[PDB]
Amino acid sequence: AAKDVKFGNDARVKMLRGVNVLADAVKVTLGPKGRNVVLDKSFGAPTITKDGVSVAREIELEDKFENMGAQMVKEVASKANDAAGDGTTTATVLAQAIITEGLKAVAAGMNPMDLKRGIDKAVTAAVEELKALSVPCSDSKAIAQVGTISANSDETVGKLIAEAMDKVGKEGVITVEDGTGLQDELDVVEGMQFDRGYLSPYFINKPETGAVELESPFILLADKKISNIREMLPVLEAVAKAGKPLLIIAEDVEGEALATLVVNTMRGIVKVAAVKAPGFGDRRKAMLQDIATLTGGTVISEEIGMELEKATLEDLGQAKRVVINKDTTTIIDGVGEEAAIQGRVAQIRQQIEEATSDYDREKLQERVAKLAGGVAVIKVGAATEVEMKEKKARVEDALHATRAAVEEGVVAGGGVALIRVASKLADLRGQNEDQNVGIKVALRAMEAPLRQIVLNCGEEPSVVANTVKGGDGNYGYNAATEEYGNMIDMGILDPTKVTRSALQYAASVAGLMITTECMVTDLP
Amino acid sequence: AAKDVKFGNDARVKMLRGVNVLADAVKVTLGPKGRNVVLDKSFGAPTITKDGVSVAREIELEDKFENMGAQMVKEVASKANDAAGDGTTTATVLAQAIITEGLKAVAAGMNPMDLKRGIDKAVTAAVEELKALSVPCSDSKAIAQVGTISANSDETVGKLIAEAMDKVGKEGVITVEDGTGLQDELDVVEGMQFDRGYLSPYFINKPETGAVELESPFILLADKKISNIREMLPVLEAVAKAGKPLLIIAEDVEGEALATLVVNTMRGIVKVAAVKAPGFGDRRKAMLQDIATLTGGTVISEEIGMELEKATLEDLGQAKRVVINKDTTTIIDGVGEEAAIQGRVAQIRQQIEEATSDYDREKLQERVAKLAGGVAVIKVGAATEVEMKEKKARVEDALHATRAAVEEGVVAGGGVALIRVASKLADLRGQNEDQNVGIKVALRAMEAPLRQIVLNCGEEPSVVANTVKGGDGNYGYNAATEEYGNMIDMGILDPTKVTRSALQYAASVAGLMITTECMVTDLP
Amino acid sequence: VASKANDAAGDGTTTATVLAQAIITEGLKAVAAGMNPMDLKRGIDKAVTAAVEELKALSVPCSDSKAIAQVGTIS
Ligand SMILES: [Mg+2]
Repeated sequence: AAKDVKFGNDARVKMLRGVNVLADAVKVTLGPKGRNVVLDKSFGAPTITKDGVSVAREIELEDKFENMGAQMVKEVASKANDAAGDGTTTATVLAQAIITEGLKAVAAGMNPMDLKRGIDKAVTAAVEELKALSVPCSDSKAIAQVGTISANSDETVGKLIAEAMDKVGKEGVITVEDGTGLQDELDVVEGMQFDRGYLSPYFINKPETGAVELESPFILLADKKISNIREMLPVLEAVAKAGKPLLIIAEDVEGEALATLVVNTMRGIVKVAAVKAPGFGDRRKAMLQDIATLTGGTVISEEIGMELEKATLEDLGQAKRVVINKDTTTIIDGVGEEAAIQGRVAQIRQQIEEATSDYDREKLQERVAKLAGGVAVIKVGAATEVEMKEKKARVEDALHATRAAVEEGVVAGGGVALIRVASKLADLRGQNEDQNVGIKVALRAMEAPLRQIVLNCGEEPSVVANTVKGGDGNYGYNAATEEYGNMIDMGILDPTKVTRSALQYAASVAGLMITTECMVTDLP
Repeated sequence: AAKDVKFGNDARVKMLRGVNVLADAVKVTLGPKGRNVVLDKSFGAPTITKDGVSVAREIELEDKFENMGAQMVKEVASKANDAAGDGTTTATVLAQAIITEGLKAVAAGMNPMDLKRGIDKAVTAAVEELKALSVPCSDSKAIAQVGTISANSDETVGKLIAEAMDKVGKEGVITVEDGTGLQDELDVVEGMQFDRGYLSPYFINKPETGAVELESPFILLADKKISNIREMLPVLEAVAKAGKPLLIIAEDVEGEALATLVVNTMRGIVKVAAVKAPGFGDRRKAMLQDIATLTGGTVISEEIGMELEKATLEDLGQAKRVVINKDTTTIIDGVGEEAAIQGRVAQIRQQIEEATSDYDREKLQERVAKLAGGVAVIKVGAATEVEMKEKKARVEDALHATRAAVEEGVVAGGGVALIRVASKLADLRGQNEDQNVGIKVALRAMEAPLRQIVLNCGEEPSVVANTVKGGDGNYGYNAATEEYGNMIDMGILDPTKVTRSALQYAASVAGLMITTECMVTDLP
Repeated sequence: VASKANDAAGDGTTTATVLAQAIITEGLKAVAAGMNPMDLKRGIDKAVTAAVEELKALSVPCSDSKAIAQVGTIS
């Protein structure tokens, strides 16, 4: 495939327009008072939305190059969200702010390598400044606090989170299920979560979480790499007959059998999903065994002479729910009995005594943890189906901002934190006057979100900006009610993780771009 | 297929552009401080990379001719790497440097044949000069030295290499496996390596090494040419049932059966690979027998009346790993027992007594060597999967540079070594004043890499160049820390093989080009 | 610049041009940095009024036939 190669300036101009269209389509929705974007949808009526994550998802441009530009910002802003639970839009809005101004500089004939330096200093400095502005959130009170604000003034959501953390810890795995009454419920239950993701996006059955949700599934616990669907066909037949879904947790599932199970849930003949097993090498076989004990399944280890051709249902583990992500598997309520699960903890307990190294220690206690520690399920209750799966939605939003708040604290939510940290480090210098420009581009990028919220509301940016700058700490403008005040007091706050991630991620791609000299792609 | 034929000048101009596009995309990534190239990728988000080998790989132009240009420089720069472990990009960067200048000469009306003569002298001269600048790397200290530098200041990698060479010799076959603990391990084990490569690139299962890696495979040791897949079908059925991969080491595998096994691992029905047997004629049958003894396999020689239709598993040899390249097969930990393996060495031992010729001698001791000498496996340990398969990667990088340093020593890494040898032979003359231009073009080419690193860093080339030239030995400029010093002491070195290969290979293709008169290709 | 340079000393017109391309290049780059051009100008002039004094200080009279030949020659 013959490529099209663009250089230096051309490449960057293309890149820049690419980035603007993403940003101009996505930024108009930022405030509590955003504007609508209309997103056409093949059959039927268009979609009107104010949700930048949805607008972004749709953005792909004709011009390759221009497109690469937009895809690159999308990429990085989505990781912001990946690591924080929010900021996707903010990240984009900021990414445009640096990229615009940094990229004009380079084009004016200033030094790229310095501009990046400058930006990266300004970011470094403001991330610190944020740590300073940041107020911790640690106690049950504070937890329910950020929870309730994050779930929109609903004090019951704040409570349920507070309560869950209170039961399985600020680590403990907490999930949400659809509720069965009008009552909320909180139950702790045998289960576990481990850091491995689906092996193919096509497993997803609920595209709004971009996640796979299997109900009452059997669990295959194979200790080997699964290559051929041949080995499978006795087990997938027993499973199809029990009319239940199935989770494969094997060393891996490769090409053939993978693309097979993929097209097997595409037409919906048997709903299935597979994920790699937790950990590697020596501590894998132990860890797989743990999930066995948890779900009362039999581990099929080729190192004792058992094929998957010799496996009936009786071998498969079983849990009342499982939910997989891009990068997480979480098994909820495992049927494996407490006679066993406790016995195993008693085994592992002892292995800690016969530990002679520290790395051999933590690794055994992360195992005792996952297993005896459990999974806390919140059932969201409500009056109507609509309410319910709306409330269920905000409960996951809050849980997200809270997990986040715990880790790094909260700050002024209206853009305000960024506006603030910027007016503090308005002496900053570098050595090159090129590095200064870099610092200033970065600094003035930091007002972008506030300026944007204001704008979207149809008030004046410059004026609200200038008055937010004039104050201190968490004084800000609350665009929803048009009052100035203490943004935190007035219930407008961002987790510290999320404002920072946003900024870091925006700065990363901007630097990347200010230092791109060449762009390869296919022929129109 | 009607062709498009271009002559002398046209030809060369097309070639020139062709090579520039390759070089200008590729060269911006050269320093420790390179710039990014964005490489679009069909579905999903683009790839940002600083890695010249990746950028090169993608370069293909629309204008055939122009494309031919770029393809020729890629060809040759990749062989540099083939023979040294590095320089792919440098070779390209120097390639452009000569081609540009020499090609201007021809066009100005000077004599091609002389310009090539000149360049080739300048190279010849500097290759020598390089041998002089070269500091040997021979003792265990020096080995760990270049290893640690080459694995990025990690003293433990230096050690492990130093230790392997120390057990199986600076020749001895040394491989790397994924580690199973947090601990690195070094084991010597019955095994062997021989100079034959995969019979089809489609066997590759790990495209980043461009290599085939089979786990616990059975080994077919056939002494004949395998043409028909008919002869195979009993053995491939026994193998498919034991759910293990299979290595064919026969005289050859041809057309039919080859394109068969190829499309048989394409859809992943049975993972298989085949490679020609080591050596030819009389000493082949002996050498094949050695691998039999090593893996406890049975050799299927048609000269005793045994078909592949009469071969069950019990005939196939077996080893714990095998890894094949473009041009190497290496068999790790063969199950063939020490009762046999030692016995075979005692047999071959005696054959050396009944040697009456010298060529009949070395050929028997290369056989005693491969067999009793064994294969040294490094297992790379680490904390997390990511770390591990990153550490594993650097261990193979260093192993490469070290093997290379051993053979020809190390020199100033920064571009420096070339900058130096060039300022030494700045009297050089030829006979034509044409050849003089040849020598100059060549010499001034030699600054290219240093100038480029500096330039990528966003410092001034001319100035760092001039000050490196003003020094001696390995004094140079370390672009990463902007300090002049002794490039080797400061840990910025290139194996001698690699700087030389880069130069020679760039000079070859430049000559080739400066002496091309015609260019044939298909119609647009 | 080149033309005035010339009506003034019949020489140095290229220098002149070279200097302007140079003030301009750099000066625009600074306008792109978001400096106020009106001030960029004032500083440029101050710089120059200063440089002219400096020159009159380095200047030594040329009045022997030898130096005269040297300016001729160089010109
Ligand atoms: Mg003059």
